[PDB]
Amino acid sequence: VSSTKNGRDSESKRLGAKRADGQFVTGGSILYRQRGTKIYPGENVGRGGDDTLFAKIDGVVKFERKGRDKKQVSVYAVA
Amino acid sequence: FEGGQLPLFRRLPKRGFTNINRKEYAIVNLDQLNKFEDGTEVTPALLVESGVVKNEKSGIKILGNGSLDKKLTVKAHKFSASAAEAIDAKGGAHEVI
Amino acid sequence: PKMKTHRGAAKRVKRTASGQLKRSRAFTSHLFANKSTKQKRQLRKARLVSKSDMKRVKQLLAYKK
RNA sequence: UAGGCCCAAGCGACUGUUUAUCAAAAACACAGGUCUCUGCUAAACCGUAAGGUGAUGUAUAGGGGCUGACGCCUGCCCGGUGCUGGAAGGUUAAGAGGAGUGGUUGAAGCUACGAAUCGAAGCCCCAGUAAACGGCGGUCCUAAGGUAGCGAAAUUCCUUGUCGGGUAAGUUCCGACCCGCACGAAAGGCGUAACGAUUUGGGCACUGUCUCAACGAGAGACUCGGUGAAAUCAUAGUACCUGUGAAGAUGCAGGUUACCCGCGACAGGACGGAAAGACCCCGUGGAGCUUUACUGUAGCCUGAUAUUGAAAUUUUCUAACCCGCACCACUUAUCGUGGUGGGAGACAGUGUCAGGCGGGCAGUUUGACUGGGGCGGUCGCCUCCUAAAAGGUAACGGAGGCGCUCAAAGGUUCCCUCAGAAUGGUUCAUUCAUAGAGUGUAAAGGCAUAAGGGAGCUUGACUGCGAGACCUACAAGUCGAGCAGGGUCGAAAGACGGACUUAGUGAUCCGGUGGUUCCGCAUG
RNA sequence: GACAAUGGUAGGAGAGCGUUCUAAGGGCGUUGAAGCAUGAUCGUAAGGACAUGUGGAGCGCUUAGAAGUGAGAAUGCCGGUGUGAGUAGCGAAAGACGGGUGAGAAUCCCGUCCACCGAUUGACUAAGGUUUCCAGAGGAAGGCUCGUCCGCUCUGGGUUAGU
RNA sequence: GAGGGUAGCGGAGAAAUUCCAAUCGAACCUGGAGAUAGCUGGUUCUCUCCGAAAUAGCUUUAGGGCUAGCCUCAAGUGAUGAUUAUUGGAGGUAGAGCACUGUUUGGACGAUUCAGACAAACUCCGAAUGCCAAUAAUUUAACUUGGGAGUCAGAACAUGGGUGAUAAGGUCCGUGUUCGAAAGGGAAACAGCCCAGACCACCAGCUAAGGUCCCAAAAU
RNA sequence: AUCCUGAGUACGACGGAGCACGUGAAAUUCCGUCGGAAUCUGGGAGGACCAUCUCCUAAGGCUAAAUACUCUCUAGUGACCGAUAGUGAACAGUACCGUGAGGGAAAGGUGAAAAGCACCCCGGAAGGGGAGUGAAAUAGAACCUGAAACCGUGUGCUUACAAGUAGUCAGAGCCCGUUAAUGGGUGAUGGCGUGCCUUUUGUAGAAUGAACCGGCGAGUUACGAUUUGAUGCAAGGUUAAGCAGUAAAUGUGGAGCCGUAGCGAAAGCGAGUCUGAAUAGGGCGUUUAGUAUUUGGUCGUAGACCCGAAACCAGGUGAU
RNA sequence: ACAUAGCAUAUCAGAAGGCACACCCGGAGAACUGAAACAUCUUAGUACCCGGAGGAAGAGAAAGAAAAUCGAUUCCCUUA
RNA sequence: GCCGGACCGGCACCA
Ligand SMILES: [K+]
Ligand SMILES: [K+]
Ligand SMILES: [K+]
Ligand SMILES: [K+]
Ligand SMILES: [K+]
Ligand SMILES: [K+]
Ligand SMILES: [K+]
Ligand SMILES: [K+]
Ligand SMILES: [K+]
Ligand SMILES: [K+]
Ligand SMILES: [Mg+2]
Ligand SMILES: [Mg+2]
Ligand SMILES: [Mg+2]
Ligand SMILES: [Mg+2]
Ligand SMILES: [Mg+2]
Ligand SMILES: [Mg+2]
Ligand SMILES: [Mg+2]
Ligand SMILES: [Mg+2]
Ligand SMILES: [Mg+2]
Ligand SMILES: [Mg+2]
Ligand SMILES: [Mg+2]
Ligand SMILES: [Mg+2]
Ligand SMILES: [Mg+2]
Ligand SMILES: [Mg+2]
Ligand SMILES: [Mg+2]
Ligand SMILES: [Mg+2]
Ligand SMILES: [Mg+2]
Ligand SMILES: [Mg+2]
Ligand SMILES: [Mg+2]
Ligand SMILES: [Mg+2]
Ligand SMILES: [Mg+2]
Ligand SMILES: [Mg+2]
Ligand SMILES: [Mg+2]
Ligand SMILES: [Mg+2]
Ligand SMILES: [Mg+2]
Ligand SMILES: [Mg+2]
Ligand SMILES: [Mg+2]
Ligand SMILES: [Mg+2]
Ligand SMILES: [Mg+2]
Ligand SMILES: [Mg+2]
Ligand SMILES: [Mg+2]
Ligand SMILES: [Mg+2]
Ligand SMILES: [Mg+2]
Ligand SMILES: [Mg+2]
Ligand SMILES: [Mg+2]
Ligand SMILES: [Mg+2]
Ligand SMILES: [Mg+2]
Ligand SMILES: [Mg+2]
Ligand SMILES: [Mg+2]
Ligand SMILES: [Mg+2]
Ligand SMILES: [Mg+2]
Ligand SMILES: [Mg+2]
Ligand SMILES: [Mg+2]
Ligand SMILES: [Mg+2]
Ligand SMILES: [Mg+2]
Ligand SMILES: [Mg+2]
Ligand SMILES: [Mg+2]
Ligand SMILES: [Mg+2]
Ligand SMILES: [Mg+2]
Ligand SMILES: [Mg+2]
Ligand SMILES: [Mg+2]
Ligand SMILES: [Mg+2]
Ligand SMILES: [Mg+2]
Ligand SMILES: [Mg+2]
Ligand SMILES: [Mg+2]
Ligand SMILES: [Mg+2]
Ligand SMILES: [Mg+2]
Ligand SMILES: [Mg+2]
Ligand SMILES: [Mg+2]
Ligand SMILES: [Mg+2]
Ligand SMILES: [Mg+2]
Ligand SMILES: [Mg+2]
Ligand SMILES: [Mg+2]
Ligand SMILES: [Mg+2]
Ligand SMILES: [Mg+2]
Ligand SMILES: [Mg+2]
Ligand SMILES: [Mg+2]
Ligand SMILES: [Mg+2]
Ligand SMILES: [Mg+2]
Ligand SMILES: [Mg+2]
Ligand SMILES: [Mg+2]
Ligand SMILES: [Mg+2]
Ligand SMILES: [Mg+2]
Ligand SMILES: [Mg+2]
Ligand SMILES: [Mg+2]
Ligand SMILES: [Mg+2]
Ligand SMILES: [Mg+2]
Ligand SMILES: [Mg+2]
Ligand SMILES: [Mg+2]
Ligand SMILES: [Mg+2]
Ligand SMILES: [Mg+2]
Ligand SMILES: [Mg+2]
Ligand SMILES: [Mg+2]
Ligand SMILES: [Mg+2]
Ligand SMILES: [Mg+2]
Ligand SMILES: [Mg+2]
Ligand SMILES: [Mg+2]
Ligand SMILES: [Mg+2]
Ligand SMILES: [Mg+2]
Ligand SMILES: [Mg+2]
Ligand SMILES: [Mg+2]
Repeated sequence: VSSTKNGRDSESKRLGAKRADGQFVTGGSILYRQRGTKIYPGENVGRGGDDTLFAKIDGVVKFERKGRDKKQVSVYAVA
Repeated sequence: FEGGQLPLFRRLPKRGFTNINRKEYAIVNLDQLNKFEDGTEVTPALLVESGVVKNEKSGIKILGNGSLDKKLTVKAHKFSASAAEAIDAKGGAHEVI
Repeated sequence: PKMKTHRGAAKRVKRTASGQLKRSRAFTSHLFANKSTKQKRQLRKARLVSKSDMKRVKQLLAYKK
C-alpha cells in the first residue's frame, strides 16, 4: 500500500518580463518581476523592495547589456 | 448562493447606521427659479402650486446650480451659500423661513 | 407577493448615482499586527461590487436605491 | 396393521419452548445455586393523577441480576469503574446579605449594577465490596500476573501438528502428548447414569444407493371429440464459421451451407422470462441499535421559599397539613363524606425557584481526496525539479521548508573583504587565492555596486496619501514614482514608509479596550 | 444582375403551420354541415384544397384577441384487441348395460349388476350462512365438457311450542 | 370450545426482532400532503441563421453549485483583430560540455596533473521553435455594454514528458487534429486513422485519399 | 379639594409567553411563584433610566355600521366542461373491496312521431329471409356518427435453390386507366442498406423503454424585480383605496410613487461632497430624461415543467 | 344538643344532542420541510384535537397617537 | 478565566 511524503508546491509567482523592448510604457509600469537582480535598473527605471523593476517616466523600454555578464533595462523618453 | 463558498455579502463587513432623525429637503436650483417673472415672491406654497416642488419633505432648500437671471424674493427653509449669493446679486432677496 | 430585500447585503452596500454598489473591505476586523501599514491604509478605502458579483446578486438589492 | 440393532465421542441433565411461511438446535425455559433490593401506603411495575398490580401476601415473603439437574468444586487482583459506608476540608446554585460604584437631579429621591460573608446534595478524598463491572503481564512493571481441572478442544493460526488405534488405503473419528496463535473455575471449571426427529465416527442386518441397468402397473405426456388460459412480445422473410465491433453478433465483412409447410422431442444461444442488484459504491437519503459523540429530557436526589403555627436552646408542644389507622352515621357499601379517638406533625405532601444525577427516552451529528471502498497518508502557505529556453500547466510524481526571529539582524554615514592551502612559530605572520566564504532560517534567484564584515549617530519598524502597473472568477495579494506634513543620518548630492528577495498566516458575525467637531426615539 | 454564404448536439435568435374559443365583417348548409373513408391534387415544411361515397345539422373564410393549443416512448393511466395457441389445464376416485324422455343424451330419470366409505364418505347438536328448503315450469348466462339437469332462471309455496 | 382483557412513543413474548387480521427493527386508515428527492425516467408542430463545453478557481466539494472561459441576440466604438516580411527583446529546453556540484574509468607523479565518460532537481555554453513588441503586404475581425444560455463524465490518433515495466484500448499534464456535434470516398467490416465538410435537383465533367486480373470502376 | 373617584391592584424579583422584535440598552402586554404602593401636593405614558415638559386618568361593564364566510334559498352571469371532460356521481357514496376506521368504480344519445316490424317461411329456441312502418332499419333497441388495432371472404400481380432492420435506387414482364399527370398496381433480377427513444467517450448493441391501436398525459397563473420592443406625455410622468357607472369602458379621486442632485457611517454640505492639517492628491458625482401602461425574455415568492420514494408527525381503527 | 348532611314529596322544565358547525373566539398544539448537514431559528401558532357561540364574531369610547396637534373601535389604500 | 491547598482540586466557558 504505502504512501508518499511529497506532494507540495507553492503557488507560481508569474515572474519575468512584463513589457517588451521597444514598447511604450506609462510611468510606474512594471517592467520585470524577479528574485534578486537578474536584470538591473538602468536609466529612468527603479528597483522595488521585492526586486521589481518599474518605469519611473513614460517612454520606450530598452533591454541592454551591462558589462560582460549582466544586463539592465532602461526607459527613454519618446520626444 | 455560491455553492458553499462563503457568499460575498458574508465575507464583506457591515458598515454604518441609519439616523432616525435624518432630514432630507426638496431641492430647487436657480435654473428652476427662472420660471417665475421678476418681482415675484417665492414661497414653498407657490413652488408646490406651480409644480416645481412635488413633495415638500423636511423643507425646501435652494441650491446654486444653473443661472437665475431673475429678480425674486425667495422664502425657503434653507439656502446654499452660492444660491443666496446669486439671489442677492441678481437684485433680489432671500429669507430663511 | 413583493420581493424581499436581502437585509445583510443592504446593511453592507450603498447605491451610487450610476447604479453601482459601494462596499466596505474584508480583512478589516482584527489581526492588524499581521498586516503591513500600507496594507491597512489601503484597506481603509472603499471599493465597488465587481461586475461578475453584480450579475450574481443584483436582484437581492433591487429595492435598495 | 405392529421397534432395526450395537460400539464410541461432542453438546445439553431431564419432560417442555422457539424464528405462523427456508433455522427445533448446542438456542429459551427448567428444578437447583448465589447475589442484591424490600419492614409494608414494602421494594418493583402501569398510570399525569385518582386508581391499581405486588397481595386480600408480610422477610420460610415479594422484585431484579447472573448461573442452570446431580457429583467434586469454584483460585489470585479492590489500582480503575459501579455499589455501600464515612467526612464536613475544598468547590458550587437559587436565596440571604448589603461594602461600594456609576446615571440623573448642591443633595436627598429614583435608577442600573454591586463586593466581603452565609448557603445543600453532588464532585474532589478515605474505606469496603469480585456468584459486582472487570483484570489475571512484559531483572522490569503491575492491583495482581492463572490454583484445581482440562487442553490441536463447538476454542489450535501454522495444521492433514506428532505418536498410537481403526482401514488395503482415514485432511474426518477415537486415545494420548503439550509447543494453550488465542482454555480455565457461577458471561462457571471438570465429570456424569438417564434422556435427544441433536451433532460426529465405526460395525451388523439390509437392500436398485451403486457396478448397470432391465421389465411390468397406473397418472400425465401422445391421437380424437368438447372446453380453453398464461408469463412474454420494437417490426421481423430470424443459418454457420473466421473476423469486426461498446473489446462474447440471427441482423456488420468475407466466405461456407441451405427447396416450401408441419408434428413429436432436447435444452447450446437468443448475455432467454421473472423481481428499476439484496453484494459494492454514491446521496451533505431513511430507519433500528450503542456509547465516556453533541444537545436535550421523563424521572430521581438536594436547598430556598409558600402553605406554616406556638415555647426553650437541636429539643418540646398542638392547632393547620397527613393517615391504603380504629369505632359511628349517611347506608344492606373494603368508594366517599362527616363525627369521635389514636398516630404523626409544622415535618411530610404540594406549588414556584435553584443545583446535581440522568442512552431510561428524544432530536441530531459522526468531512473530503482516493487508479472501487475501507485502513494508511493528505488538506493552508513558501522554494526547487517534472514544466517541452515568455507566462501558465496534472498525478496518492521527485525533494525540502513555514505557523518565526531581530531593539538591531532596522535607517543612515564612513571604513573594510572572504573560504581553503602551503610555508614558519607552543591563534600569530607571508604568498597564492572572483568568491570555491558569508548572507538569522528551506530552496532558488541574487550579492565583493557588496545585499558580506565593523564603527559612530539614530528610530523612516513615520502621518495623510498616491499617477501608473503586476496578479487575478470574486474576495484578496504585489510593486510604485511622486505630493504634503514633520524628522534621522550625511559636508553635500542624497538615502530612509523595516529586514538581499520570495513563507512566518485566518474572512464575516459577535464581544473587549482606547479615542471621537457623529447619532442618540418629546427636551437635556 | 453579380458576387458570397447555407453539416450540426446542448443552446441562443427569427419566421411560420395547425387546434378550441371570442369580437367584428363577409359567407356556406336538407339542392346535404361537421365527422368518417378513398383518390393518380397543391405548397419549401408544419400543412391546404377538390371530387366521390358515408353521414344527417351544423360549419368555414378575413382581421384581430385568448389559450386546458400539437405525443411515439414516462416498467405512464383507462379502454379495446392481439401473440403465445387450438397450446397448458379441465381440482385426489369405477363404472357397465337395458329402458325412458327429448330438437339434441357418456353426462337427466328409472332399473339391474359392479365398485368405494363404514371411529365413517353414516347419524345428530352448535357456530356461521340467510331462503340456498318444496312443487311446477325453463335452458341465455353460471356449472371448468355436455345438460332434457342443478345450490342457476321464472312462478307459486314452506318454519305452528305453558313444558 | 364459549364469553372476555391488554393497542402502536403501545401491547404480548419458556426470547426467534417473535406475534399483534396472508410481508412488523416498530400495524392499519385518514389527514399535514402536491413532505423532500443536488437522483432516474418523461416533456407533444415545422422551417431558417448562428452554434458550444466536457476547462480554471472556490465549494462537507467531487455525477451538485457559483464566478470566469467557450455560444447567441442587440446596441455602440473603430484598427484596436489575424497572417506574413523585416527589426529589437525576454528566457536556458534540444544538443553539447565538464568551468561549478555530484557520479565514474585508467595512467603518472609528489592531493596535483594527464586522458576518457555520466546528470530532471549540474552548466563555461546554447539552438530550432514558441512568446512579447515596433511599422509594410494580405486578410477580417477585435473590443465595450446589456438580454438569453448550455458546459464543469470526455475519447482516439500523433508528438514533448511524468507514472507504470521505454506494460495496457492504463493513468496524469503540454501541443495539434479528428470524434463528440460530421454525412460522403478510402482503411474487408471498423466514432476517434487517410482524403474531404452534404442548401435542393441532374442517367454531365475534373480530381483527393486510395486504386486499375475476376468479385468490383480503371493498366493482365 | 373638606370627602369620593375601581388593592392583594399597580409594581418588583424569578421562570415563561405575547408583542415584526430570538433578552437584547427592551420600553409596552399577559401567566405561575413570592413580595408589594400612592391617594389630585395623587397615579400612568412618551422604547433602559433620571429630571423637565407634554399627553392621559389603569386596576367595573355595555355598545350598532363599515369587515369575514356559503351547506342554503331566489334571480342571473361566463372568449368555463361537454360523457377518459365537467362533481367520485349527467344513468352513486351505489356496486364492489375491507373485521373496522376506510377505500370506491363502470355506465348518456332509435326515431319528428313507437308509427318498436301484422302476416308468411327455416328453426325447439336463438337467430335469420321476406313482407310491412318509417325520409332512412347497415335508424330494429347491444339502436346517431361508427376511426384504429384485430378477425374473415373474394382475387389483379407475385412466390417452393433461397441467407433477409424488410426499405431504397435501377429494372424487364403482367394487370389496369387517373384530381391527366414525362399515370396507377405488382414485381423477375442487380446496387446500397445493423429500427426508434433514452443515456453515453463511444450503443446494431447482448445498456434503458415500448405487445398493438385509440383516447388522456408535462414551463402555467398570481404578485413583485429586471430588461427589451411598442405607445402616451415630458422636467415632468402617474394615480391606490374609495365614490359614480351595466360585474363595462369611463368619470372622479394627487393620498402615495418614480424622476428633476449628489456625496457622507452620521451631523451635514451641496454641483459638489467624502477623506485629509491641505488652497494637494484620490473615491463617488456634475457637465438633462424621465415616467405610466403593455407584448416578449429571464429571475424571486408560491408544489412552479410532470410522474416516483424509503420515511416523519397528528388524529383515529383493529386481539373474530 | 340544636342544627347540618341525608332521605321522601309536590311543581316546573333549565341543561343534554346535532350541524356547512364554512366564517369567529378560546384551550391545547406537531412533523416532514427551509437553513443546500443541524441543535437557535424556520415550517407555524400552521395541520389535527377540544370547548363556546352568532348572523356575524372579535374590538371599542384613551392611564391613546403624538410633538402641530388629534380625538372610541374595525376594515381598505399607502407608508414599505 | 473564578476560587481553596501545593501545579493540584472543584466551578465557570455561545467570536
Ligand atoms: K431474593
Ligand atoms: K472501588
Ligand atoms: K488516481
Ligand atoms: K515551470
Ligand atoms: K342461526
Ligand atoms: K457563468
Ligand atoms: K564536472
Ligand atoms: K421577565
Ligand atoms: K380559534
Ligand atoms: K438541504
Ligand atoms: Mg528593502
Ligand atoms: Mg520588505
Ligand atoms: Mg435439552
Ligand atoms: Mg424434547
Ligand atoms: Mg420457519
Ligand atoms: Mg423446520
Ligand atoms: Mg447459561
Ligand atoms: Mg480502595
Ligand atoms: Mg475479596
Ligand atoms: Mg489465528
Ligand atoms: Mg469460557
Ligand atoms: Mg471467580
Ligand atoms: Mg465468571
Ligand atoms: Mg454451562
Ligand atoms: Mg438400514
Ligand atoms: Mg399410464
Ligand atoms: Mg400415460
Ligand atoms: Mg384436444
Ligand atoms: Mg459502430
Ligand atoms: Mg476487436
Ligand atoms: Mg460469430
Ligand atoms: Mg452475411
Ligand atoms: Mg418444434
Ligand atoms: Mg435475464
Ligand atoms: Mg437499480
Ligand atoms: Mg440515540
Ligand atoms: Mg428533523
Ligand atoms: Mg470519499
Ligand atoms: Mg484504494
Ligand atoms: Mg515553453
Ligand atoms: Mg516557463
Ligand atoms: Mg511537513
Ligand atoms: Mg506545521
Ligand atoms: Mg541589513
Ligand atoms: Mg423617550
Ligand atoms: Mg433624547
Ligand atoms: Mg456545406
Ligand atoms: Mg444549419
Ligand atoms: Mg428561443
Ligand atoms: Mg411563431
Ligand atoms: Mg397559426
Ligand atoms: Mg395539452
Ligand atoms: Mg405508452
Ligand atoms: Mg393466441
Ligand atoms: Mg391439436
Ligand atoms: Mg408451444
Ligand atoms: Mg403438448
Ligand atoms: Mg393435456
Ligand atoms: Mg373432477
Ligand atoms: Mg358425516
Ligand atoms: Mg332445490
Ligand atoms: Mg356448458
Ligand atoms: Mg330456484
Ligand atoms: Mg422478522
Ligand atoms: Mg439477532
Ligand atoms: Mg411466541
Ligand atoms: Mg402476519
Ligand atoms: Mg406542508
Ligand atoms: Mg410527491
Ligand atoms: Mg455553422
Ligand atoms: Mg540532455
Ligand atoms: Mg485512455
Ligand atoms: Mg499508451
Ligand atoms: Mg492531449
Ligand atoms: Mg454528450
Ligand atoms: Mg465520417
Ligand atoms: Mg469542427
Ligand atoms: Mg483493419
Ligand atoms: Mg465501406
Ligand atoms: Mg458517425
Ligand atoms: Mg479523369
Ligand atoms: Mg472492371
Ligand atoms: Mg408601566
Ligand atoms: Mg380609575
Ligand atoms: Mg363520445
Ligand atoms: Mg365522469
Ligand atoms: Mg349507415
Ligand atoms: Mg351505430
Ligand atoms: Mg424458384
Ligand atoms: Mg444451388
Ligand atoms: Mg447489402
Ligand atoms: Mg460506459
Ligand atoms: Mg438481439
Ligand atoms: Mg437505466
Ligand atoms: Mg421491455
Ligand atoms: Mg399508446
Ligand atoms: Mg420556472
Ligand atoms: Mg413570466
Ligand atoms: Mg441566471
Ligand atoms: Mg352550531
Ligand atoms: Mg435542512
